[PDB]
Amino acid sequence: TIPAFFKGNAPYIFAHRGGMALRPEQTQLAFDYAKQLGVDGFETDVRLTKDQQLIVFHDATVDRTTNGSGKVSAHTLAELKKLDAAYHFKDINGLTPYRGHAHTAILTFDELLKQYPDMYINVDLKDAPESYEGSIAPQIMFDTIAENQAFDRVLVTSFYKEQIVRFNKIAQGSVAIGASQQEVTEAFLKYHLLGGRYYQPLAQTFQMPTHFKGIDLTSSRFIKWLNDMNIIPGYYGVNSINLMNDLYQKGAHTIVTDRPDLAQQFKQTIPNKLE
Ligand SMILES: O=P([O-])(O)O
Repeated sequence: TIPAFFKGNAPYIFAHRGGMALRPEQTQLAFDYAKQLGVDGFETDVRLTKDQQLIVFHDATVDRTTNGSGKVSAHTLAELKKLDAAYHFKDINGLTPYRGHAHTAILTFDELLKQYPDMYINVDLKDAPESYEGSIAPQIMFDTIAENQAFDRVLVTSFYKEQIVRFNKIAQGSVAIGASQQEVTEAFLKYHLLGGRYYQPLAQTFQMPTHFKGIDLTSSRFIKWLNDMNIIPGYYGVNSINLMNDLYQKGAHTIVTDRPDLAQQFKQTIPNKLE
């Protein structure tokens, strides 16, 4: 029943929002470029529309990344799809080279699964649990995963523990889920109480920053401790090849990078038999 999400012996490299540093975030121009650059999958976010259809989108409003205005929850999928999701992407020249071009449109989570059936999906449920969109999003998320037979290649996480709570009750543990911050805090507590005898019963991915308020979280003993706790350690914001090799040798299993170009370089270093 447990999903075999992690296969092989090489850590998965994810492009942050499809590789937002090089191409407009959440657009096909980004997913195509990152996939060409040799990434293992896409880190992404989902928002629910008025049609109750999940779209690949980060902000609650389309103002930052499109030519439109307003919340995604107030727009239809048809209205959202007339917008240019590359309208505000600027290169270092100051130009917007992808404004008005093809493949600059918003995508639904359904079309993302059908179009890239070989990529791993690390998806974030963004809508708050208190909201109306957040109540029905976990179910719609599972239905989309279920309709595309992608139980073993999608990782559903959230900043809110309750969204992971509500997705996991529907998914029956048939889809890998991210670890909440409260669950890790109470994992450390049951460790000190029960000694090293404790481990988490179900493996969950805990994605971390490489640094937080001056505190380095790349300690080899911390990564080893998490693995001994049966907590799968991962890191986002990894934008150098030496840090990628460092986390790979310490035991991290997921890497989210804004720079998908380094993924191809990382893969050349590792052997093909590990995959
Ligand atoms: O997609 P992120 O920016 O919420 O990690």
